[PDB]
Amino acid sequence: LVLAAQYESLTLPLAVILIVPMGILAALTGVWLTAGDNNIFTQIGLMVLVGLACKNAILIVEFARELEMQGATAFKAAVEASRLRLRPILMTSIAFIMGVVPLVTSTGAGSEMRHAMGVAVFFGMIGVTFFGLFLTPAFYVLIRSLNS
Amino acid sequence: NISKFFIDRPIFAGVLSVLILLAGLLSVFQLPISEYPEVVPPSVVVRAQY
Amino acid sequence: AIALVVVVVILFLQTWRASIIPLLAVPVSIIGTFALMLAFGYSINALSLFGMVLAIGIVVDDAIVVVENVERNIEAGLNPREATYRAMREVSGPIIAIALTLVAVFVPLAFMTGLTGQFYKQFAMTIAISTVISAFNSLTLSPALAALLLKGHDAKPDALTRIMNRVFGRFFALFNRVFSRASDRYSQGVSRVISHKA
Repeated sequence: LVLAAQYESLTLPLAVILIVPMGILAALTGVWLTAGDNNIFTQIGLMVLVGLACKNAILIVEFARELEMQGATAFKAAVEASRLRLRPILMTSIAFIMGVVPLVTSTGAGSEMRHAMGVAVFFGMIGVTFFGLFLTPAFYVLIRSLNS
Repeated sequence: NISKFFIDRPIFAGVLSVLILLAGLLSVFQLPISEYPEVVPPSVVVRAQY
Repeated sequence: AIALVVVVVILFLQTWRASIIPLLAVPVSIIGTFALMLAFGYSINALSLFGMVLAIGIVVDDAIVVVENVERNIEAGLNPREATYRAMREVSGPIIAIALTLVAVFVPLAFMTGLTGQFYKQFAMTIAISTVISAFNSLTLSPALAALLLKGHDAKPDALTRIMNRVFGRFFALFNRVFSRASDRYSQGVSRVISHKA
């Protein structure tokens, strides 16, 4: 509802909402690869993944719509929107990836409590950024071509 | 004008109305029911036997 | 009551579009009331339901006023967008004024002492919340729906309009003639009444 009200359309938020499961996939694969369990602290770490995926998708879609309104076709608008946003996503992905390594390698009091969330976030972040970079322009163009 | 904002964006009004409807539907099921409101003053009863 | 208002709107306005606006305004303005009661710590009883039944009339009145003004503006000869602009240009102020005066009427009579005030408080608070929510809904939903669904006087009729014309073709004309004659007589009567005032 909030996204549809913001975007003045009833189909655009579908592209943003159809991206969040991939971060959950990445986190669950990361936690399954090692000896782990889906405890409460693991469930805690998926909220940030979903929020960051939404943050990534929303602004790219906004820029694509802004360029579309100017008089360029969906192909060029999507290509330019994908091109113009590479640097901030690269910055935040690198910062958050390198900022959670001490959580994984923790010893002492409460080591496991930090370890579970650290492994979950660390193994979900790569999937989140990969799919956010390589999936949303196609979703946007497909949705745009559906209406015509 | 307040109405001119909503005239050109019917979807905003639709979202607001749907939010109000959802809030009402969620809240209606958590409300006490009685035939009459509390009008009888409270009282305390002490019982003894001899 | 919903069926009755839809029927009377169809009969008086002779357009199937205008019946949509009240149908989507009556329920919401009721349901949104319920939540606010949980904000004030109230419970439903006979008085609250009676208040709802009575405020349904005020909600219908407000919707009727807005729709009728927009339809009159359309019958003047303007397109839907400009007709809606002009109609809402002279209704928001009185809407806020009537909401405020209904609040000023209803709020203080919830402060009686004794049993009478205990019975009055729930009814007054429920009706005040209902009318406030109805005014808010009328300020937002109604003009947008009127501008979106309603069409011009020179547009090609659709299938539903064709059916309603072929079923009710002479009743509408007879009603229009009777209404015009009655309006002329009432105008003459009010002109006569105004002359003598002592």
